[PDB]
Amino acid sequence: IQRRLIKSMESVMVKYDATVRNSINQVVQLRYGEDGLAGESVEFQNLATLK
Amino acid sequence: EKRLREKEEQKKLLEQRAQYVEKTKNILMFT
Amino acid sequence: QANQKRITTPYMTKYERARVLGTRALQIAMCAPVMVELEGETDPLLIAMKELKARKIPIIIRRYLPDGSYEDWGVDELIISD
Amino acid sequence: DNKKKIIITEDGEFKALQEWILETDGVSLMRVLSEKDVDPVRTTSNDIVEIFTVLGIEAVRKALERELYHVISFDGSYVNYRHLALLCDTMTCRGHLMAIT
Amino acid sequence: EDREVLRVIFPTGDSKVVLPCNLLRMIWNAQKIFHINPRLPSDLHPIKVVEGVKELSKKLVIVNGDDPLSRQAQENATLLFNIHLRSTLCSRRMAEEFRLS
Amino acid sequence: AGILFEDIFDVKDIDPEGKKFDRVSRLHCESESFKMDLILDVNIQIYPVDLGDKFRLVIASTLYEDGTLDDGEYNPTDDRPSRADQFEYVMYGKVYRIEGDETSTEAATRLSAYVSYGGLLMRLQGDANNLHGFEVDSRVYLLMKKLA
Amino acid sequence: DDEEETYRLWKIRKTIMQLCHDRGYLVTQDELDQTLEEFKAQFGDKPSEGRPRRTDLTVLVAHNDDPTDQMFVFFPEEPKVGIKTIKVYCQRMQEENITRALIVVQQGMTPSAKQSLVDMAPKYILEQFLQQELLINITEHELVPEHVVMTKEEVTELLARYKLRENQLPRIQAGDPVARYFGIKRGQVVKIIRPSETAGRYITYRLVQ
Repeated sequence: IQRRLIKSMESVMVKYDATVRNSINQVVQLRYGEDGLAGESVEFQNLATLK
Repeated sequence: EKRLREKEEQKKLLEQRAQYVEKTKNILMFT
Repeated sequence: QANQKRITTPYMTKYERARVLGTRALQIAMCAPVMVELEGETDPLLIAMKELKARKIPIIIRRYLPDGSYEDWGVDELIISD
Repeated sequence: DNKKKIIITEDGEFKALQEWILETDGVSLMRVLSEKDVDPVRTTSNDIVEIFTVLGIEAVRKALERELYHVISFDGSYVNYRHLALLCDTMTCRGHLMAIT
Repeated sequence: EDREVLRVIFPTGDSKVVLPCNLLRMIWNAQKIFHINPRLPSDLHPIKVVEGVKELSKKLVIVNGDDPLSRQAQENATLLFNIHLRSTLCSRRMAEEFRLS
Repeated sequence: AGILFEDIFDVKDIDPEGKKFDRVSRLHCESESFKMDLILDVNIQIYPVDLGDKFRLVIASTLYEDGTLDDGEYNPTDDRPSRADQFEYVMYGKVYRIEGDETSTEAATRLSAYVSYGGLLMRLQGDANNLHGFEVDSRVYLLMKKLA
Repeated sequence: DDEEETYRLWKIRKTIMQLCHDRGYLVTQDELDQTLEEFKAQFGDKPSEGRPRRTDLTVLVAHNDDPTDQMFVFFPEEPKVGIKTIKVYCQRMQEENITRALIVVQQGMTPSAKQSLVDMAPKYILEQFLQQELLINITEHELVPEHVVMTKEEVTELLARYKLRENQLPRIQAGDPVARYFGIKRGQVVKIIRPSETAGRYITYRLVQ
């Protein structure tokens, strides 16, 4: 399963126009994670006006 | 402004009536 | 592409920093002139990092866009974070 | 609360209504949705192929994200949503269900 | 309005979100860095809070461009964070909760 | 002087919740001159305290009898006159919280100063008149002496 | 046997009116939310004997932008619709000078009828729908996000903004349930607006194929 996932997504990359694209240059996401943010810097918080 | 918009709703409704009275003769000669 | 309007980020990416530092360190190791002053540094990597902190690395990063165009940024024009 | 009916009271608070729900052993989402007194808005399935056939590519994108999240988080684990989103976009960006095979 | 947008985004009342900047921790850091006294009246104008948060929101750019399509994509990219920011850096919370200078 | 608070307390209870730590004990005490409650963590191994004891507590900002700030650094080779000479148990901690019964419109009638002496916690709560010397993130000393 | 038949007819009509409204056709609010009892009053509650006959259920709407751009909705009586019925409907559309239609079949449609629906596309864009898939409006499902057919100007603006070709956008099949609901053909782009737990809102664009 790991090998299959890797070979399926290996060339998907964040481009300099900030879009996420595969080797064919097709657009997979207009911004990474729908927000264009890297996963190392984000963290858990609470929306104070929701509940 | 809401009154104007509801009046536009009424004018559109009568417009659809004014075209449905045409469409019923076509539906009549259809079958 | 209009250099007056470059759409890419004004920050140097971690990969740009890595490759620029490696490239400049190799250039220093191959007896290229150093752009900053030196106290006692003899390791090319330390000299390259000092040049990057001083914003005195004579390299241009050619960032390619998916459409095929490119944007040229001087290492001094980018924002160095780390 | 993940299967309860979460409404917003007139006072503005989230309230979890405790309601009856049915779990089937087979899937006819096409038919079950079109039944009287069956909710055609929240009724779903875990068979992503039927979701694709009945609701479409974006519906199966969302459902596939939900099912992968359920598989990952059932053991209490957590994975950043952008990874699931990227996997699910890879499987659905070409208009059909692209298996990872 | 942000409250209603969150209510349609999170139909279940789960306020746990994953966002870039831990605003409560940054507020705590500011309280301790500048030795904020929570018992004394503050010298922060609530209009300064409103204007500063608006300018900050303008400076946080995920999608670059003045065209309307880039404007809408920028709105969407930072929507949840800007809601968190406006509800955390609110003038009232900044006046009676955080009491920053 | 450098004294933020001074009073005589009477140990009314020791470890109501049970002994949590072996060498440390929590005292719930009350004074008579000011009617202030006190929760205090003390190293009973070196300074044992029995129920019903009576002691003088002095929260101070400094140990030097003359008004002179401290540097927070350990200087055992210090020959100045220190007020720790007049007390038996001395701790050094910092104020980490000041609660009160204040409302959105009214000030506080009663305050509650919380201090941590390297993890040994104290809560001194009572009238706000007696706790104006306490400010959060401020270093203080305990200066506690047993009396008969 | 009969109350459920009229219930199904009313539900199908409701989904059709919602569909036409979403495609941009002029639909009055009254018929957009028509109660079952009102449907019985206007059409009847005995479809089995012939009140209402499905031929009385035929809808004819007009586009908001162009009154001449009308569209039919036919409800054939036969479960399996044959090529002859398609020819009859095309003849009627020619007589009334209408160019778009929906055929809500009950059981299905013959292969010759489908091939007829496919070959004469440049003349009459007439679509095929099962009554089973009109008993629910799939766009109201929680899994289905908001789809919006973009105009050629909007698509050009999109490709110029992101500087990409149509083959680089993600795709949606022409036979997709939502693509068929919105009646969109190849070459059109659909804007999907969905809520995102990381960004709040996310707009993606899918090209029809």
